[PDB]
Amino acid sequence: SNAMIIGAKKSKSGNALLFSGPQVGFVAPGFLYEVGLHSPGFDMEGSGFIGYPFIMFGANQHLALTATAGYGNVTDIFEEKLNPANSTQYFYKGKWRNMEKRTETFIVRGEDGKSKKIEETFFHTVHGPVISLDKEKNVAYSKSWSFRGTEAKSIQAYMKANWAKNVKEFQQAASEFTMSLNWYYADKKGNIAYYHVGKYPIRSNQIDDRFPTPGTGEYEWKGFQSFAKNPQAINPKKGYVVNWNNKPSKYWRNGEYSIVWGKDNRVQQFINGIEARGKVDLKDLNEINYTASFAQLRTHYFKPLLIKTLEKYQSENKEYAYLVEQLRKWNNLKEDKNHDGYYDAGVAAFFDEWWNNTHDKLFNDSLGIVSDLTREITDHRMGATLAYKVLSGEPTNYQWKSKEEAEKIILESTDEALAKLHKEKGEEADKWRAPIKTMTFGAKSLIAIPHGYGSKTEIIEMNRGSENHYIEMTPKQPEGFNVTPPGQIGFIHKDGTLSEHYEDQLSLYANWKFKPFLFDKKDVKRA
Amino acid sequence: DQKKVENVTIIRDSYGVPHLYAKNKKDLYKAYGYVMAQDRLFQLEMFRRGNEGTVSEIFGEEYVTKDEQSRRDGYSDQEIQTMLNGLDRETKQLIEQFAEGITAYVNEAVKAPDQKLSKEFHDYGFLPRKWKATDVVRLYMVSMTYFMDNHQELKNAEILARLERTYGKEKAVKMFDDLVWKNDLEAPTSIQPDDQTDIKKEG
Ligand SMILES: [Ca+2]
Ligand SMILES: [Ca+2]
Repeated sequence: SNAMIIGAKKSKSGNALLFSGPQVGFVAPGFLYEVGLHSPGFDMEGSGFIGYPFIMFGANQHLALTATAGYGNVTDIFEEKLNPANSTQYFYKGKWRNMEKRTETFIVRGEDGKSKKIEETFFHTVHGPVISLDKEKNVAYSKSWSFRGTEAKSIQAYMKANWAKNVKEFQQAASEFTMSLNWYYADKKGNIAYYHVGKYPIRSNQIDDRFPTPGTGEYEWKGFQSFAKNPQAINPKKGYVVNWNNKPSKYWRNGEYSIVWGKDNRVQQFINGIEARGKVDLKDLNEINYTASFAQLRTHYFKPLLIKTLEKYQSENKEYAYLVEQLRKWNNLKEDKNHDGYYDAGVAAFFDEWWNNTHDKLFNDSLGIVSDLTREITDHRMGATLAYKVLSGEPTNYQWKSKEEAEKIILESTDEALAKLHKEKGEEADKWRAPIKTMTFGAKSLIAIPHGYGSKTEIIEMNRGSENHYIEMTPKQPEGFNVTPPGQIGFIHKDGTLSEHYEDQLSLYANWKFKPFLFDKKDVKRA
Repeated sequence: DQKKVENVTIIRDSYGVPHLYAKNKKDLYKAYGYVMAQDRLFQLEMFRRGNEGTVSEIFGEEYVTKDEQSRRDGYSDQEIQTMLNGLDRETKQLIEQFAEGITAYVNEAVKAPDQKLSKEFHDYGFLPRKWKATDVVRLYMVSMTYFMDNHQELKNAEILARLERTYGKEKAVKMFDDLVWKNDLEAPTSIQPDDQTDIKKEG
C-alpha cells in the first residue's frame, strides 16, 4: 500500500493534499466499499475495507485520511520447552504446565452436497495458540498478538477518526488504535500528520527479537510502550510524507520482519517523484502513482551499477555500448502507452533477464538449500538490499562474493541475456519487447476464502492500490477524484445477470481515468 | 436516484455509490449496514464465515484447514461481546445499529429470494443468517488481522538452523545478519532525521 500527504509548503495551490493507495489485491466483488455518510455535524465520503463501519480512504469536512500496513512488530512467537515425558506439558515460571487442549467440530459440505462432520484438535499455552509442535525435539511454538482482545477498541478508534474535527481528536483516535498501521492526515488549514499506530510490546533485552522468544517465563513482555514513543510527525520540515510500507523512522525496528526495510526500498519511486518536483498538485501525484505502478523497481539502484560496469568494458564491446545507450534512454517503466499488448521499451526485457540471471548467480550456490525461505527475502518485492550491497561492494557481515566475482556476475548476466534475446527475438531492442502481463479481478482475496464469482476481464498488471483517492483540502471543502474498481455492487442475479455496477469502474482503473470526489450535496445530486 | 429507506434519504449516483443523508448517527449507521448488505451480502456472509471457521460448511472439505486455523486463533462470541462491552456505550450502539441494518436487508432478501439473494446463495443452496454486533467485529478481524499476523520468527529460526547445518554456526550467523538485519540505517524512512528535532538527544 502507498500513500502521500503534502503540506501547504510543498503544494502548488498552498492546500494540503492526500493520496491513498491500499494494496489489498484485485477481486470482484471488490475489497473496498465506497459510501457517503452525512448526519448533523458529520459529513464523510470515501471507502473502507468491506464490512467495516467506517471510512479509511477519503475525507470528512475537516480532514482527509488514509492508511498503509505498518509492518510493525505486534506478533511474537514463543518457543515452549516441552516435558520429554509429556508433550502436552511445557515449562513456565518454575513448573510444568498443562497445555489447553481444544477440539472443534466442523460441519462440512461433502462432495455429495450433504453435511459431514470433521473434528480437529488444537492446543494453547499461556502465550497463545500453538502453531507448530515438534515432540521429537520437545518444542512447540505459540503465538502472541500485542492487540489480543483490543480489536473492538481499534474499531472504535477508527470510528473516532471518522468523527474527528481537528488534529487533537485525530491524534487521540490514533493513540487508541492497537494494530500496526500507518495513518495519514491532511486538513483545510494546510497541516499534515503521520502516525505509526499500534500497541508495541516492551520486550526482554536478553533476546534476539528476530527469533522466537523462550517461553519458560524469564523473557515475557513487560507492558507496552507509550504512544508518544510511536513514530509520528505533525508538519515535518520537508513538507510531505510518502510511504510504501517502508520504515517509519531511522531507529524504529520491527524484529523478524526487517527484510522489508532495507537500503533498497520501493518507496524510492515516491521519494524520487516528490523530490524531482518543486511544488506539486494532484496531477503530479497521479504521475508519480503511474511511475510507481509500472516501474521495474530494481532500476533505481541496479541500473546505475549495471551501466557503470558496462561502461568500463564498452570500448571493447559494442553490445555493451549499445546497452548503455538503451538503458540510459529508458524511463525504467514496463508500460504499454500505445495499447498494443507489448511493453514499450525492449531494453526492459533485457533488464528483467539480466536481473534474474544476476540474482541466481549471486545466491543459487549459497542459498539454494534454504531457497524456499530466502528467495522471498533476497528477491523481495520491496527491494533487494543484500544483492545491491554485494554487487556494489558495500559492507556486509559475510563476504558473499568478492569484488572480482561481483563484476563477473554483472557481465555474465548481461552476456547470457543478450544471447537469449538474440536467439529468440533479434539484434535490436525494439525486437525484444515483451508481451504485457495481465491480471483479473478474481473470486478469492487475501482472506483466502472465495467470496463471489470474480471477473474474467483482463487488464494490464499494475503495482498499484486497489483504489486510489486524490484529495485537495481547499479552505471550503475536500475536492478531488478517485476510483474504486471493479465497481460498487457485487450482486449477480440467479439468472446470471451482473449488476450494472459490478464492473463499471474497470475501464476507468485500467485507463488512468477517475470519477469526481463528491462532498457538497448539490454535486452529489448531479452525480 | 433518491429514495427514503426508513428515516434516511439515500442518493445513489451514476456509479451506484450510496450517499446517506440521516438525521442522526443511529439512523445513519443502520442505513450504512443496510446499503452494504444490499450491495455485498454474499461477500459479507463469506467474510464472516472466514473468521468463524465455517467456510467449509459451504465450500467443502478443501477449506477445513483454513477453518481450523481461524478457530484456533480466533475468539468466541462471548469474548467478542466482552470486547464490545468495553467500548463507549454510544459506539457499541452504533455497531449494533450497523448490524441491525445488515439484518434488515437479510430479512427483506429471505422474503424475496429470487430477486434479492444473489446467485451464489442459490448455487450453494443456503440462506444468509441475521447479524449481531459481534459479527461486525468478526468482519473487521478477518481482514485487519491478516496485515499483522505472521510466523516470520519461525521461518528465521529455520533459515538459521539450516545454514548452521550447512556452513557451521560462525558463518551461518554472519549470513543470517545479512539476510534479516537488526537495523539498516540507510533504509528510506517516512520521517527523515531532519524533519523534526528530538530535544532530549540535545538538538
Ligand atoms: Ca515479533
Ligand atoms: Ca506497447
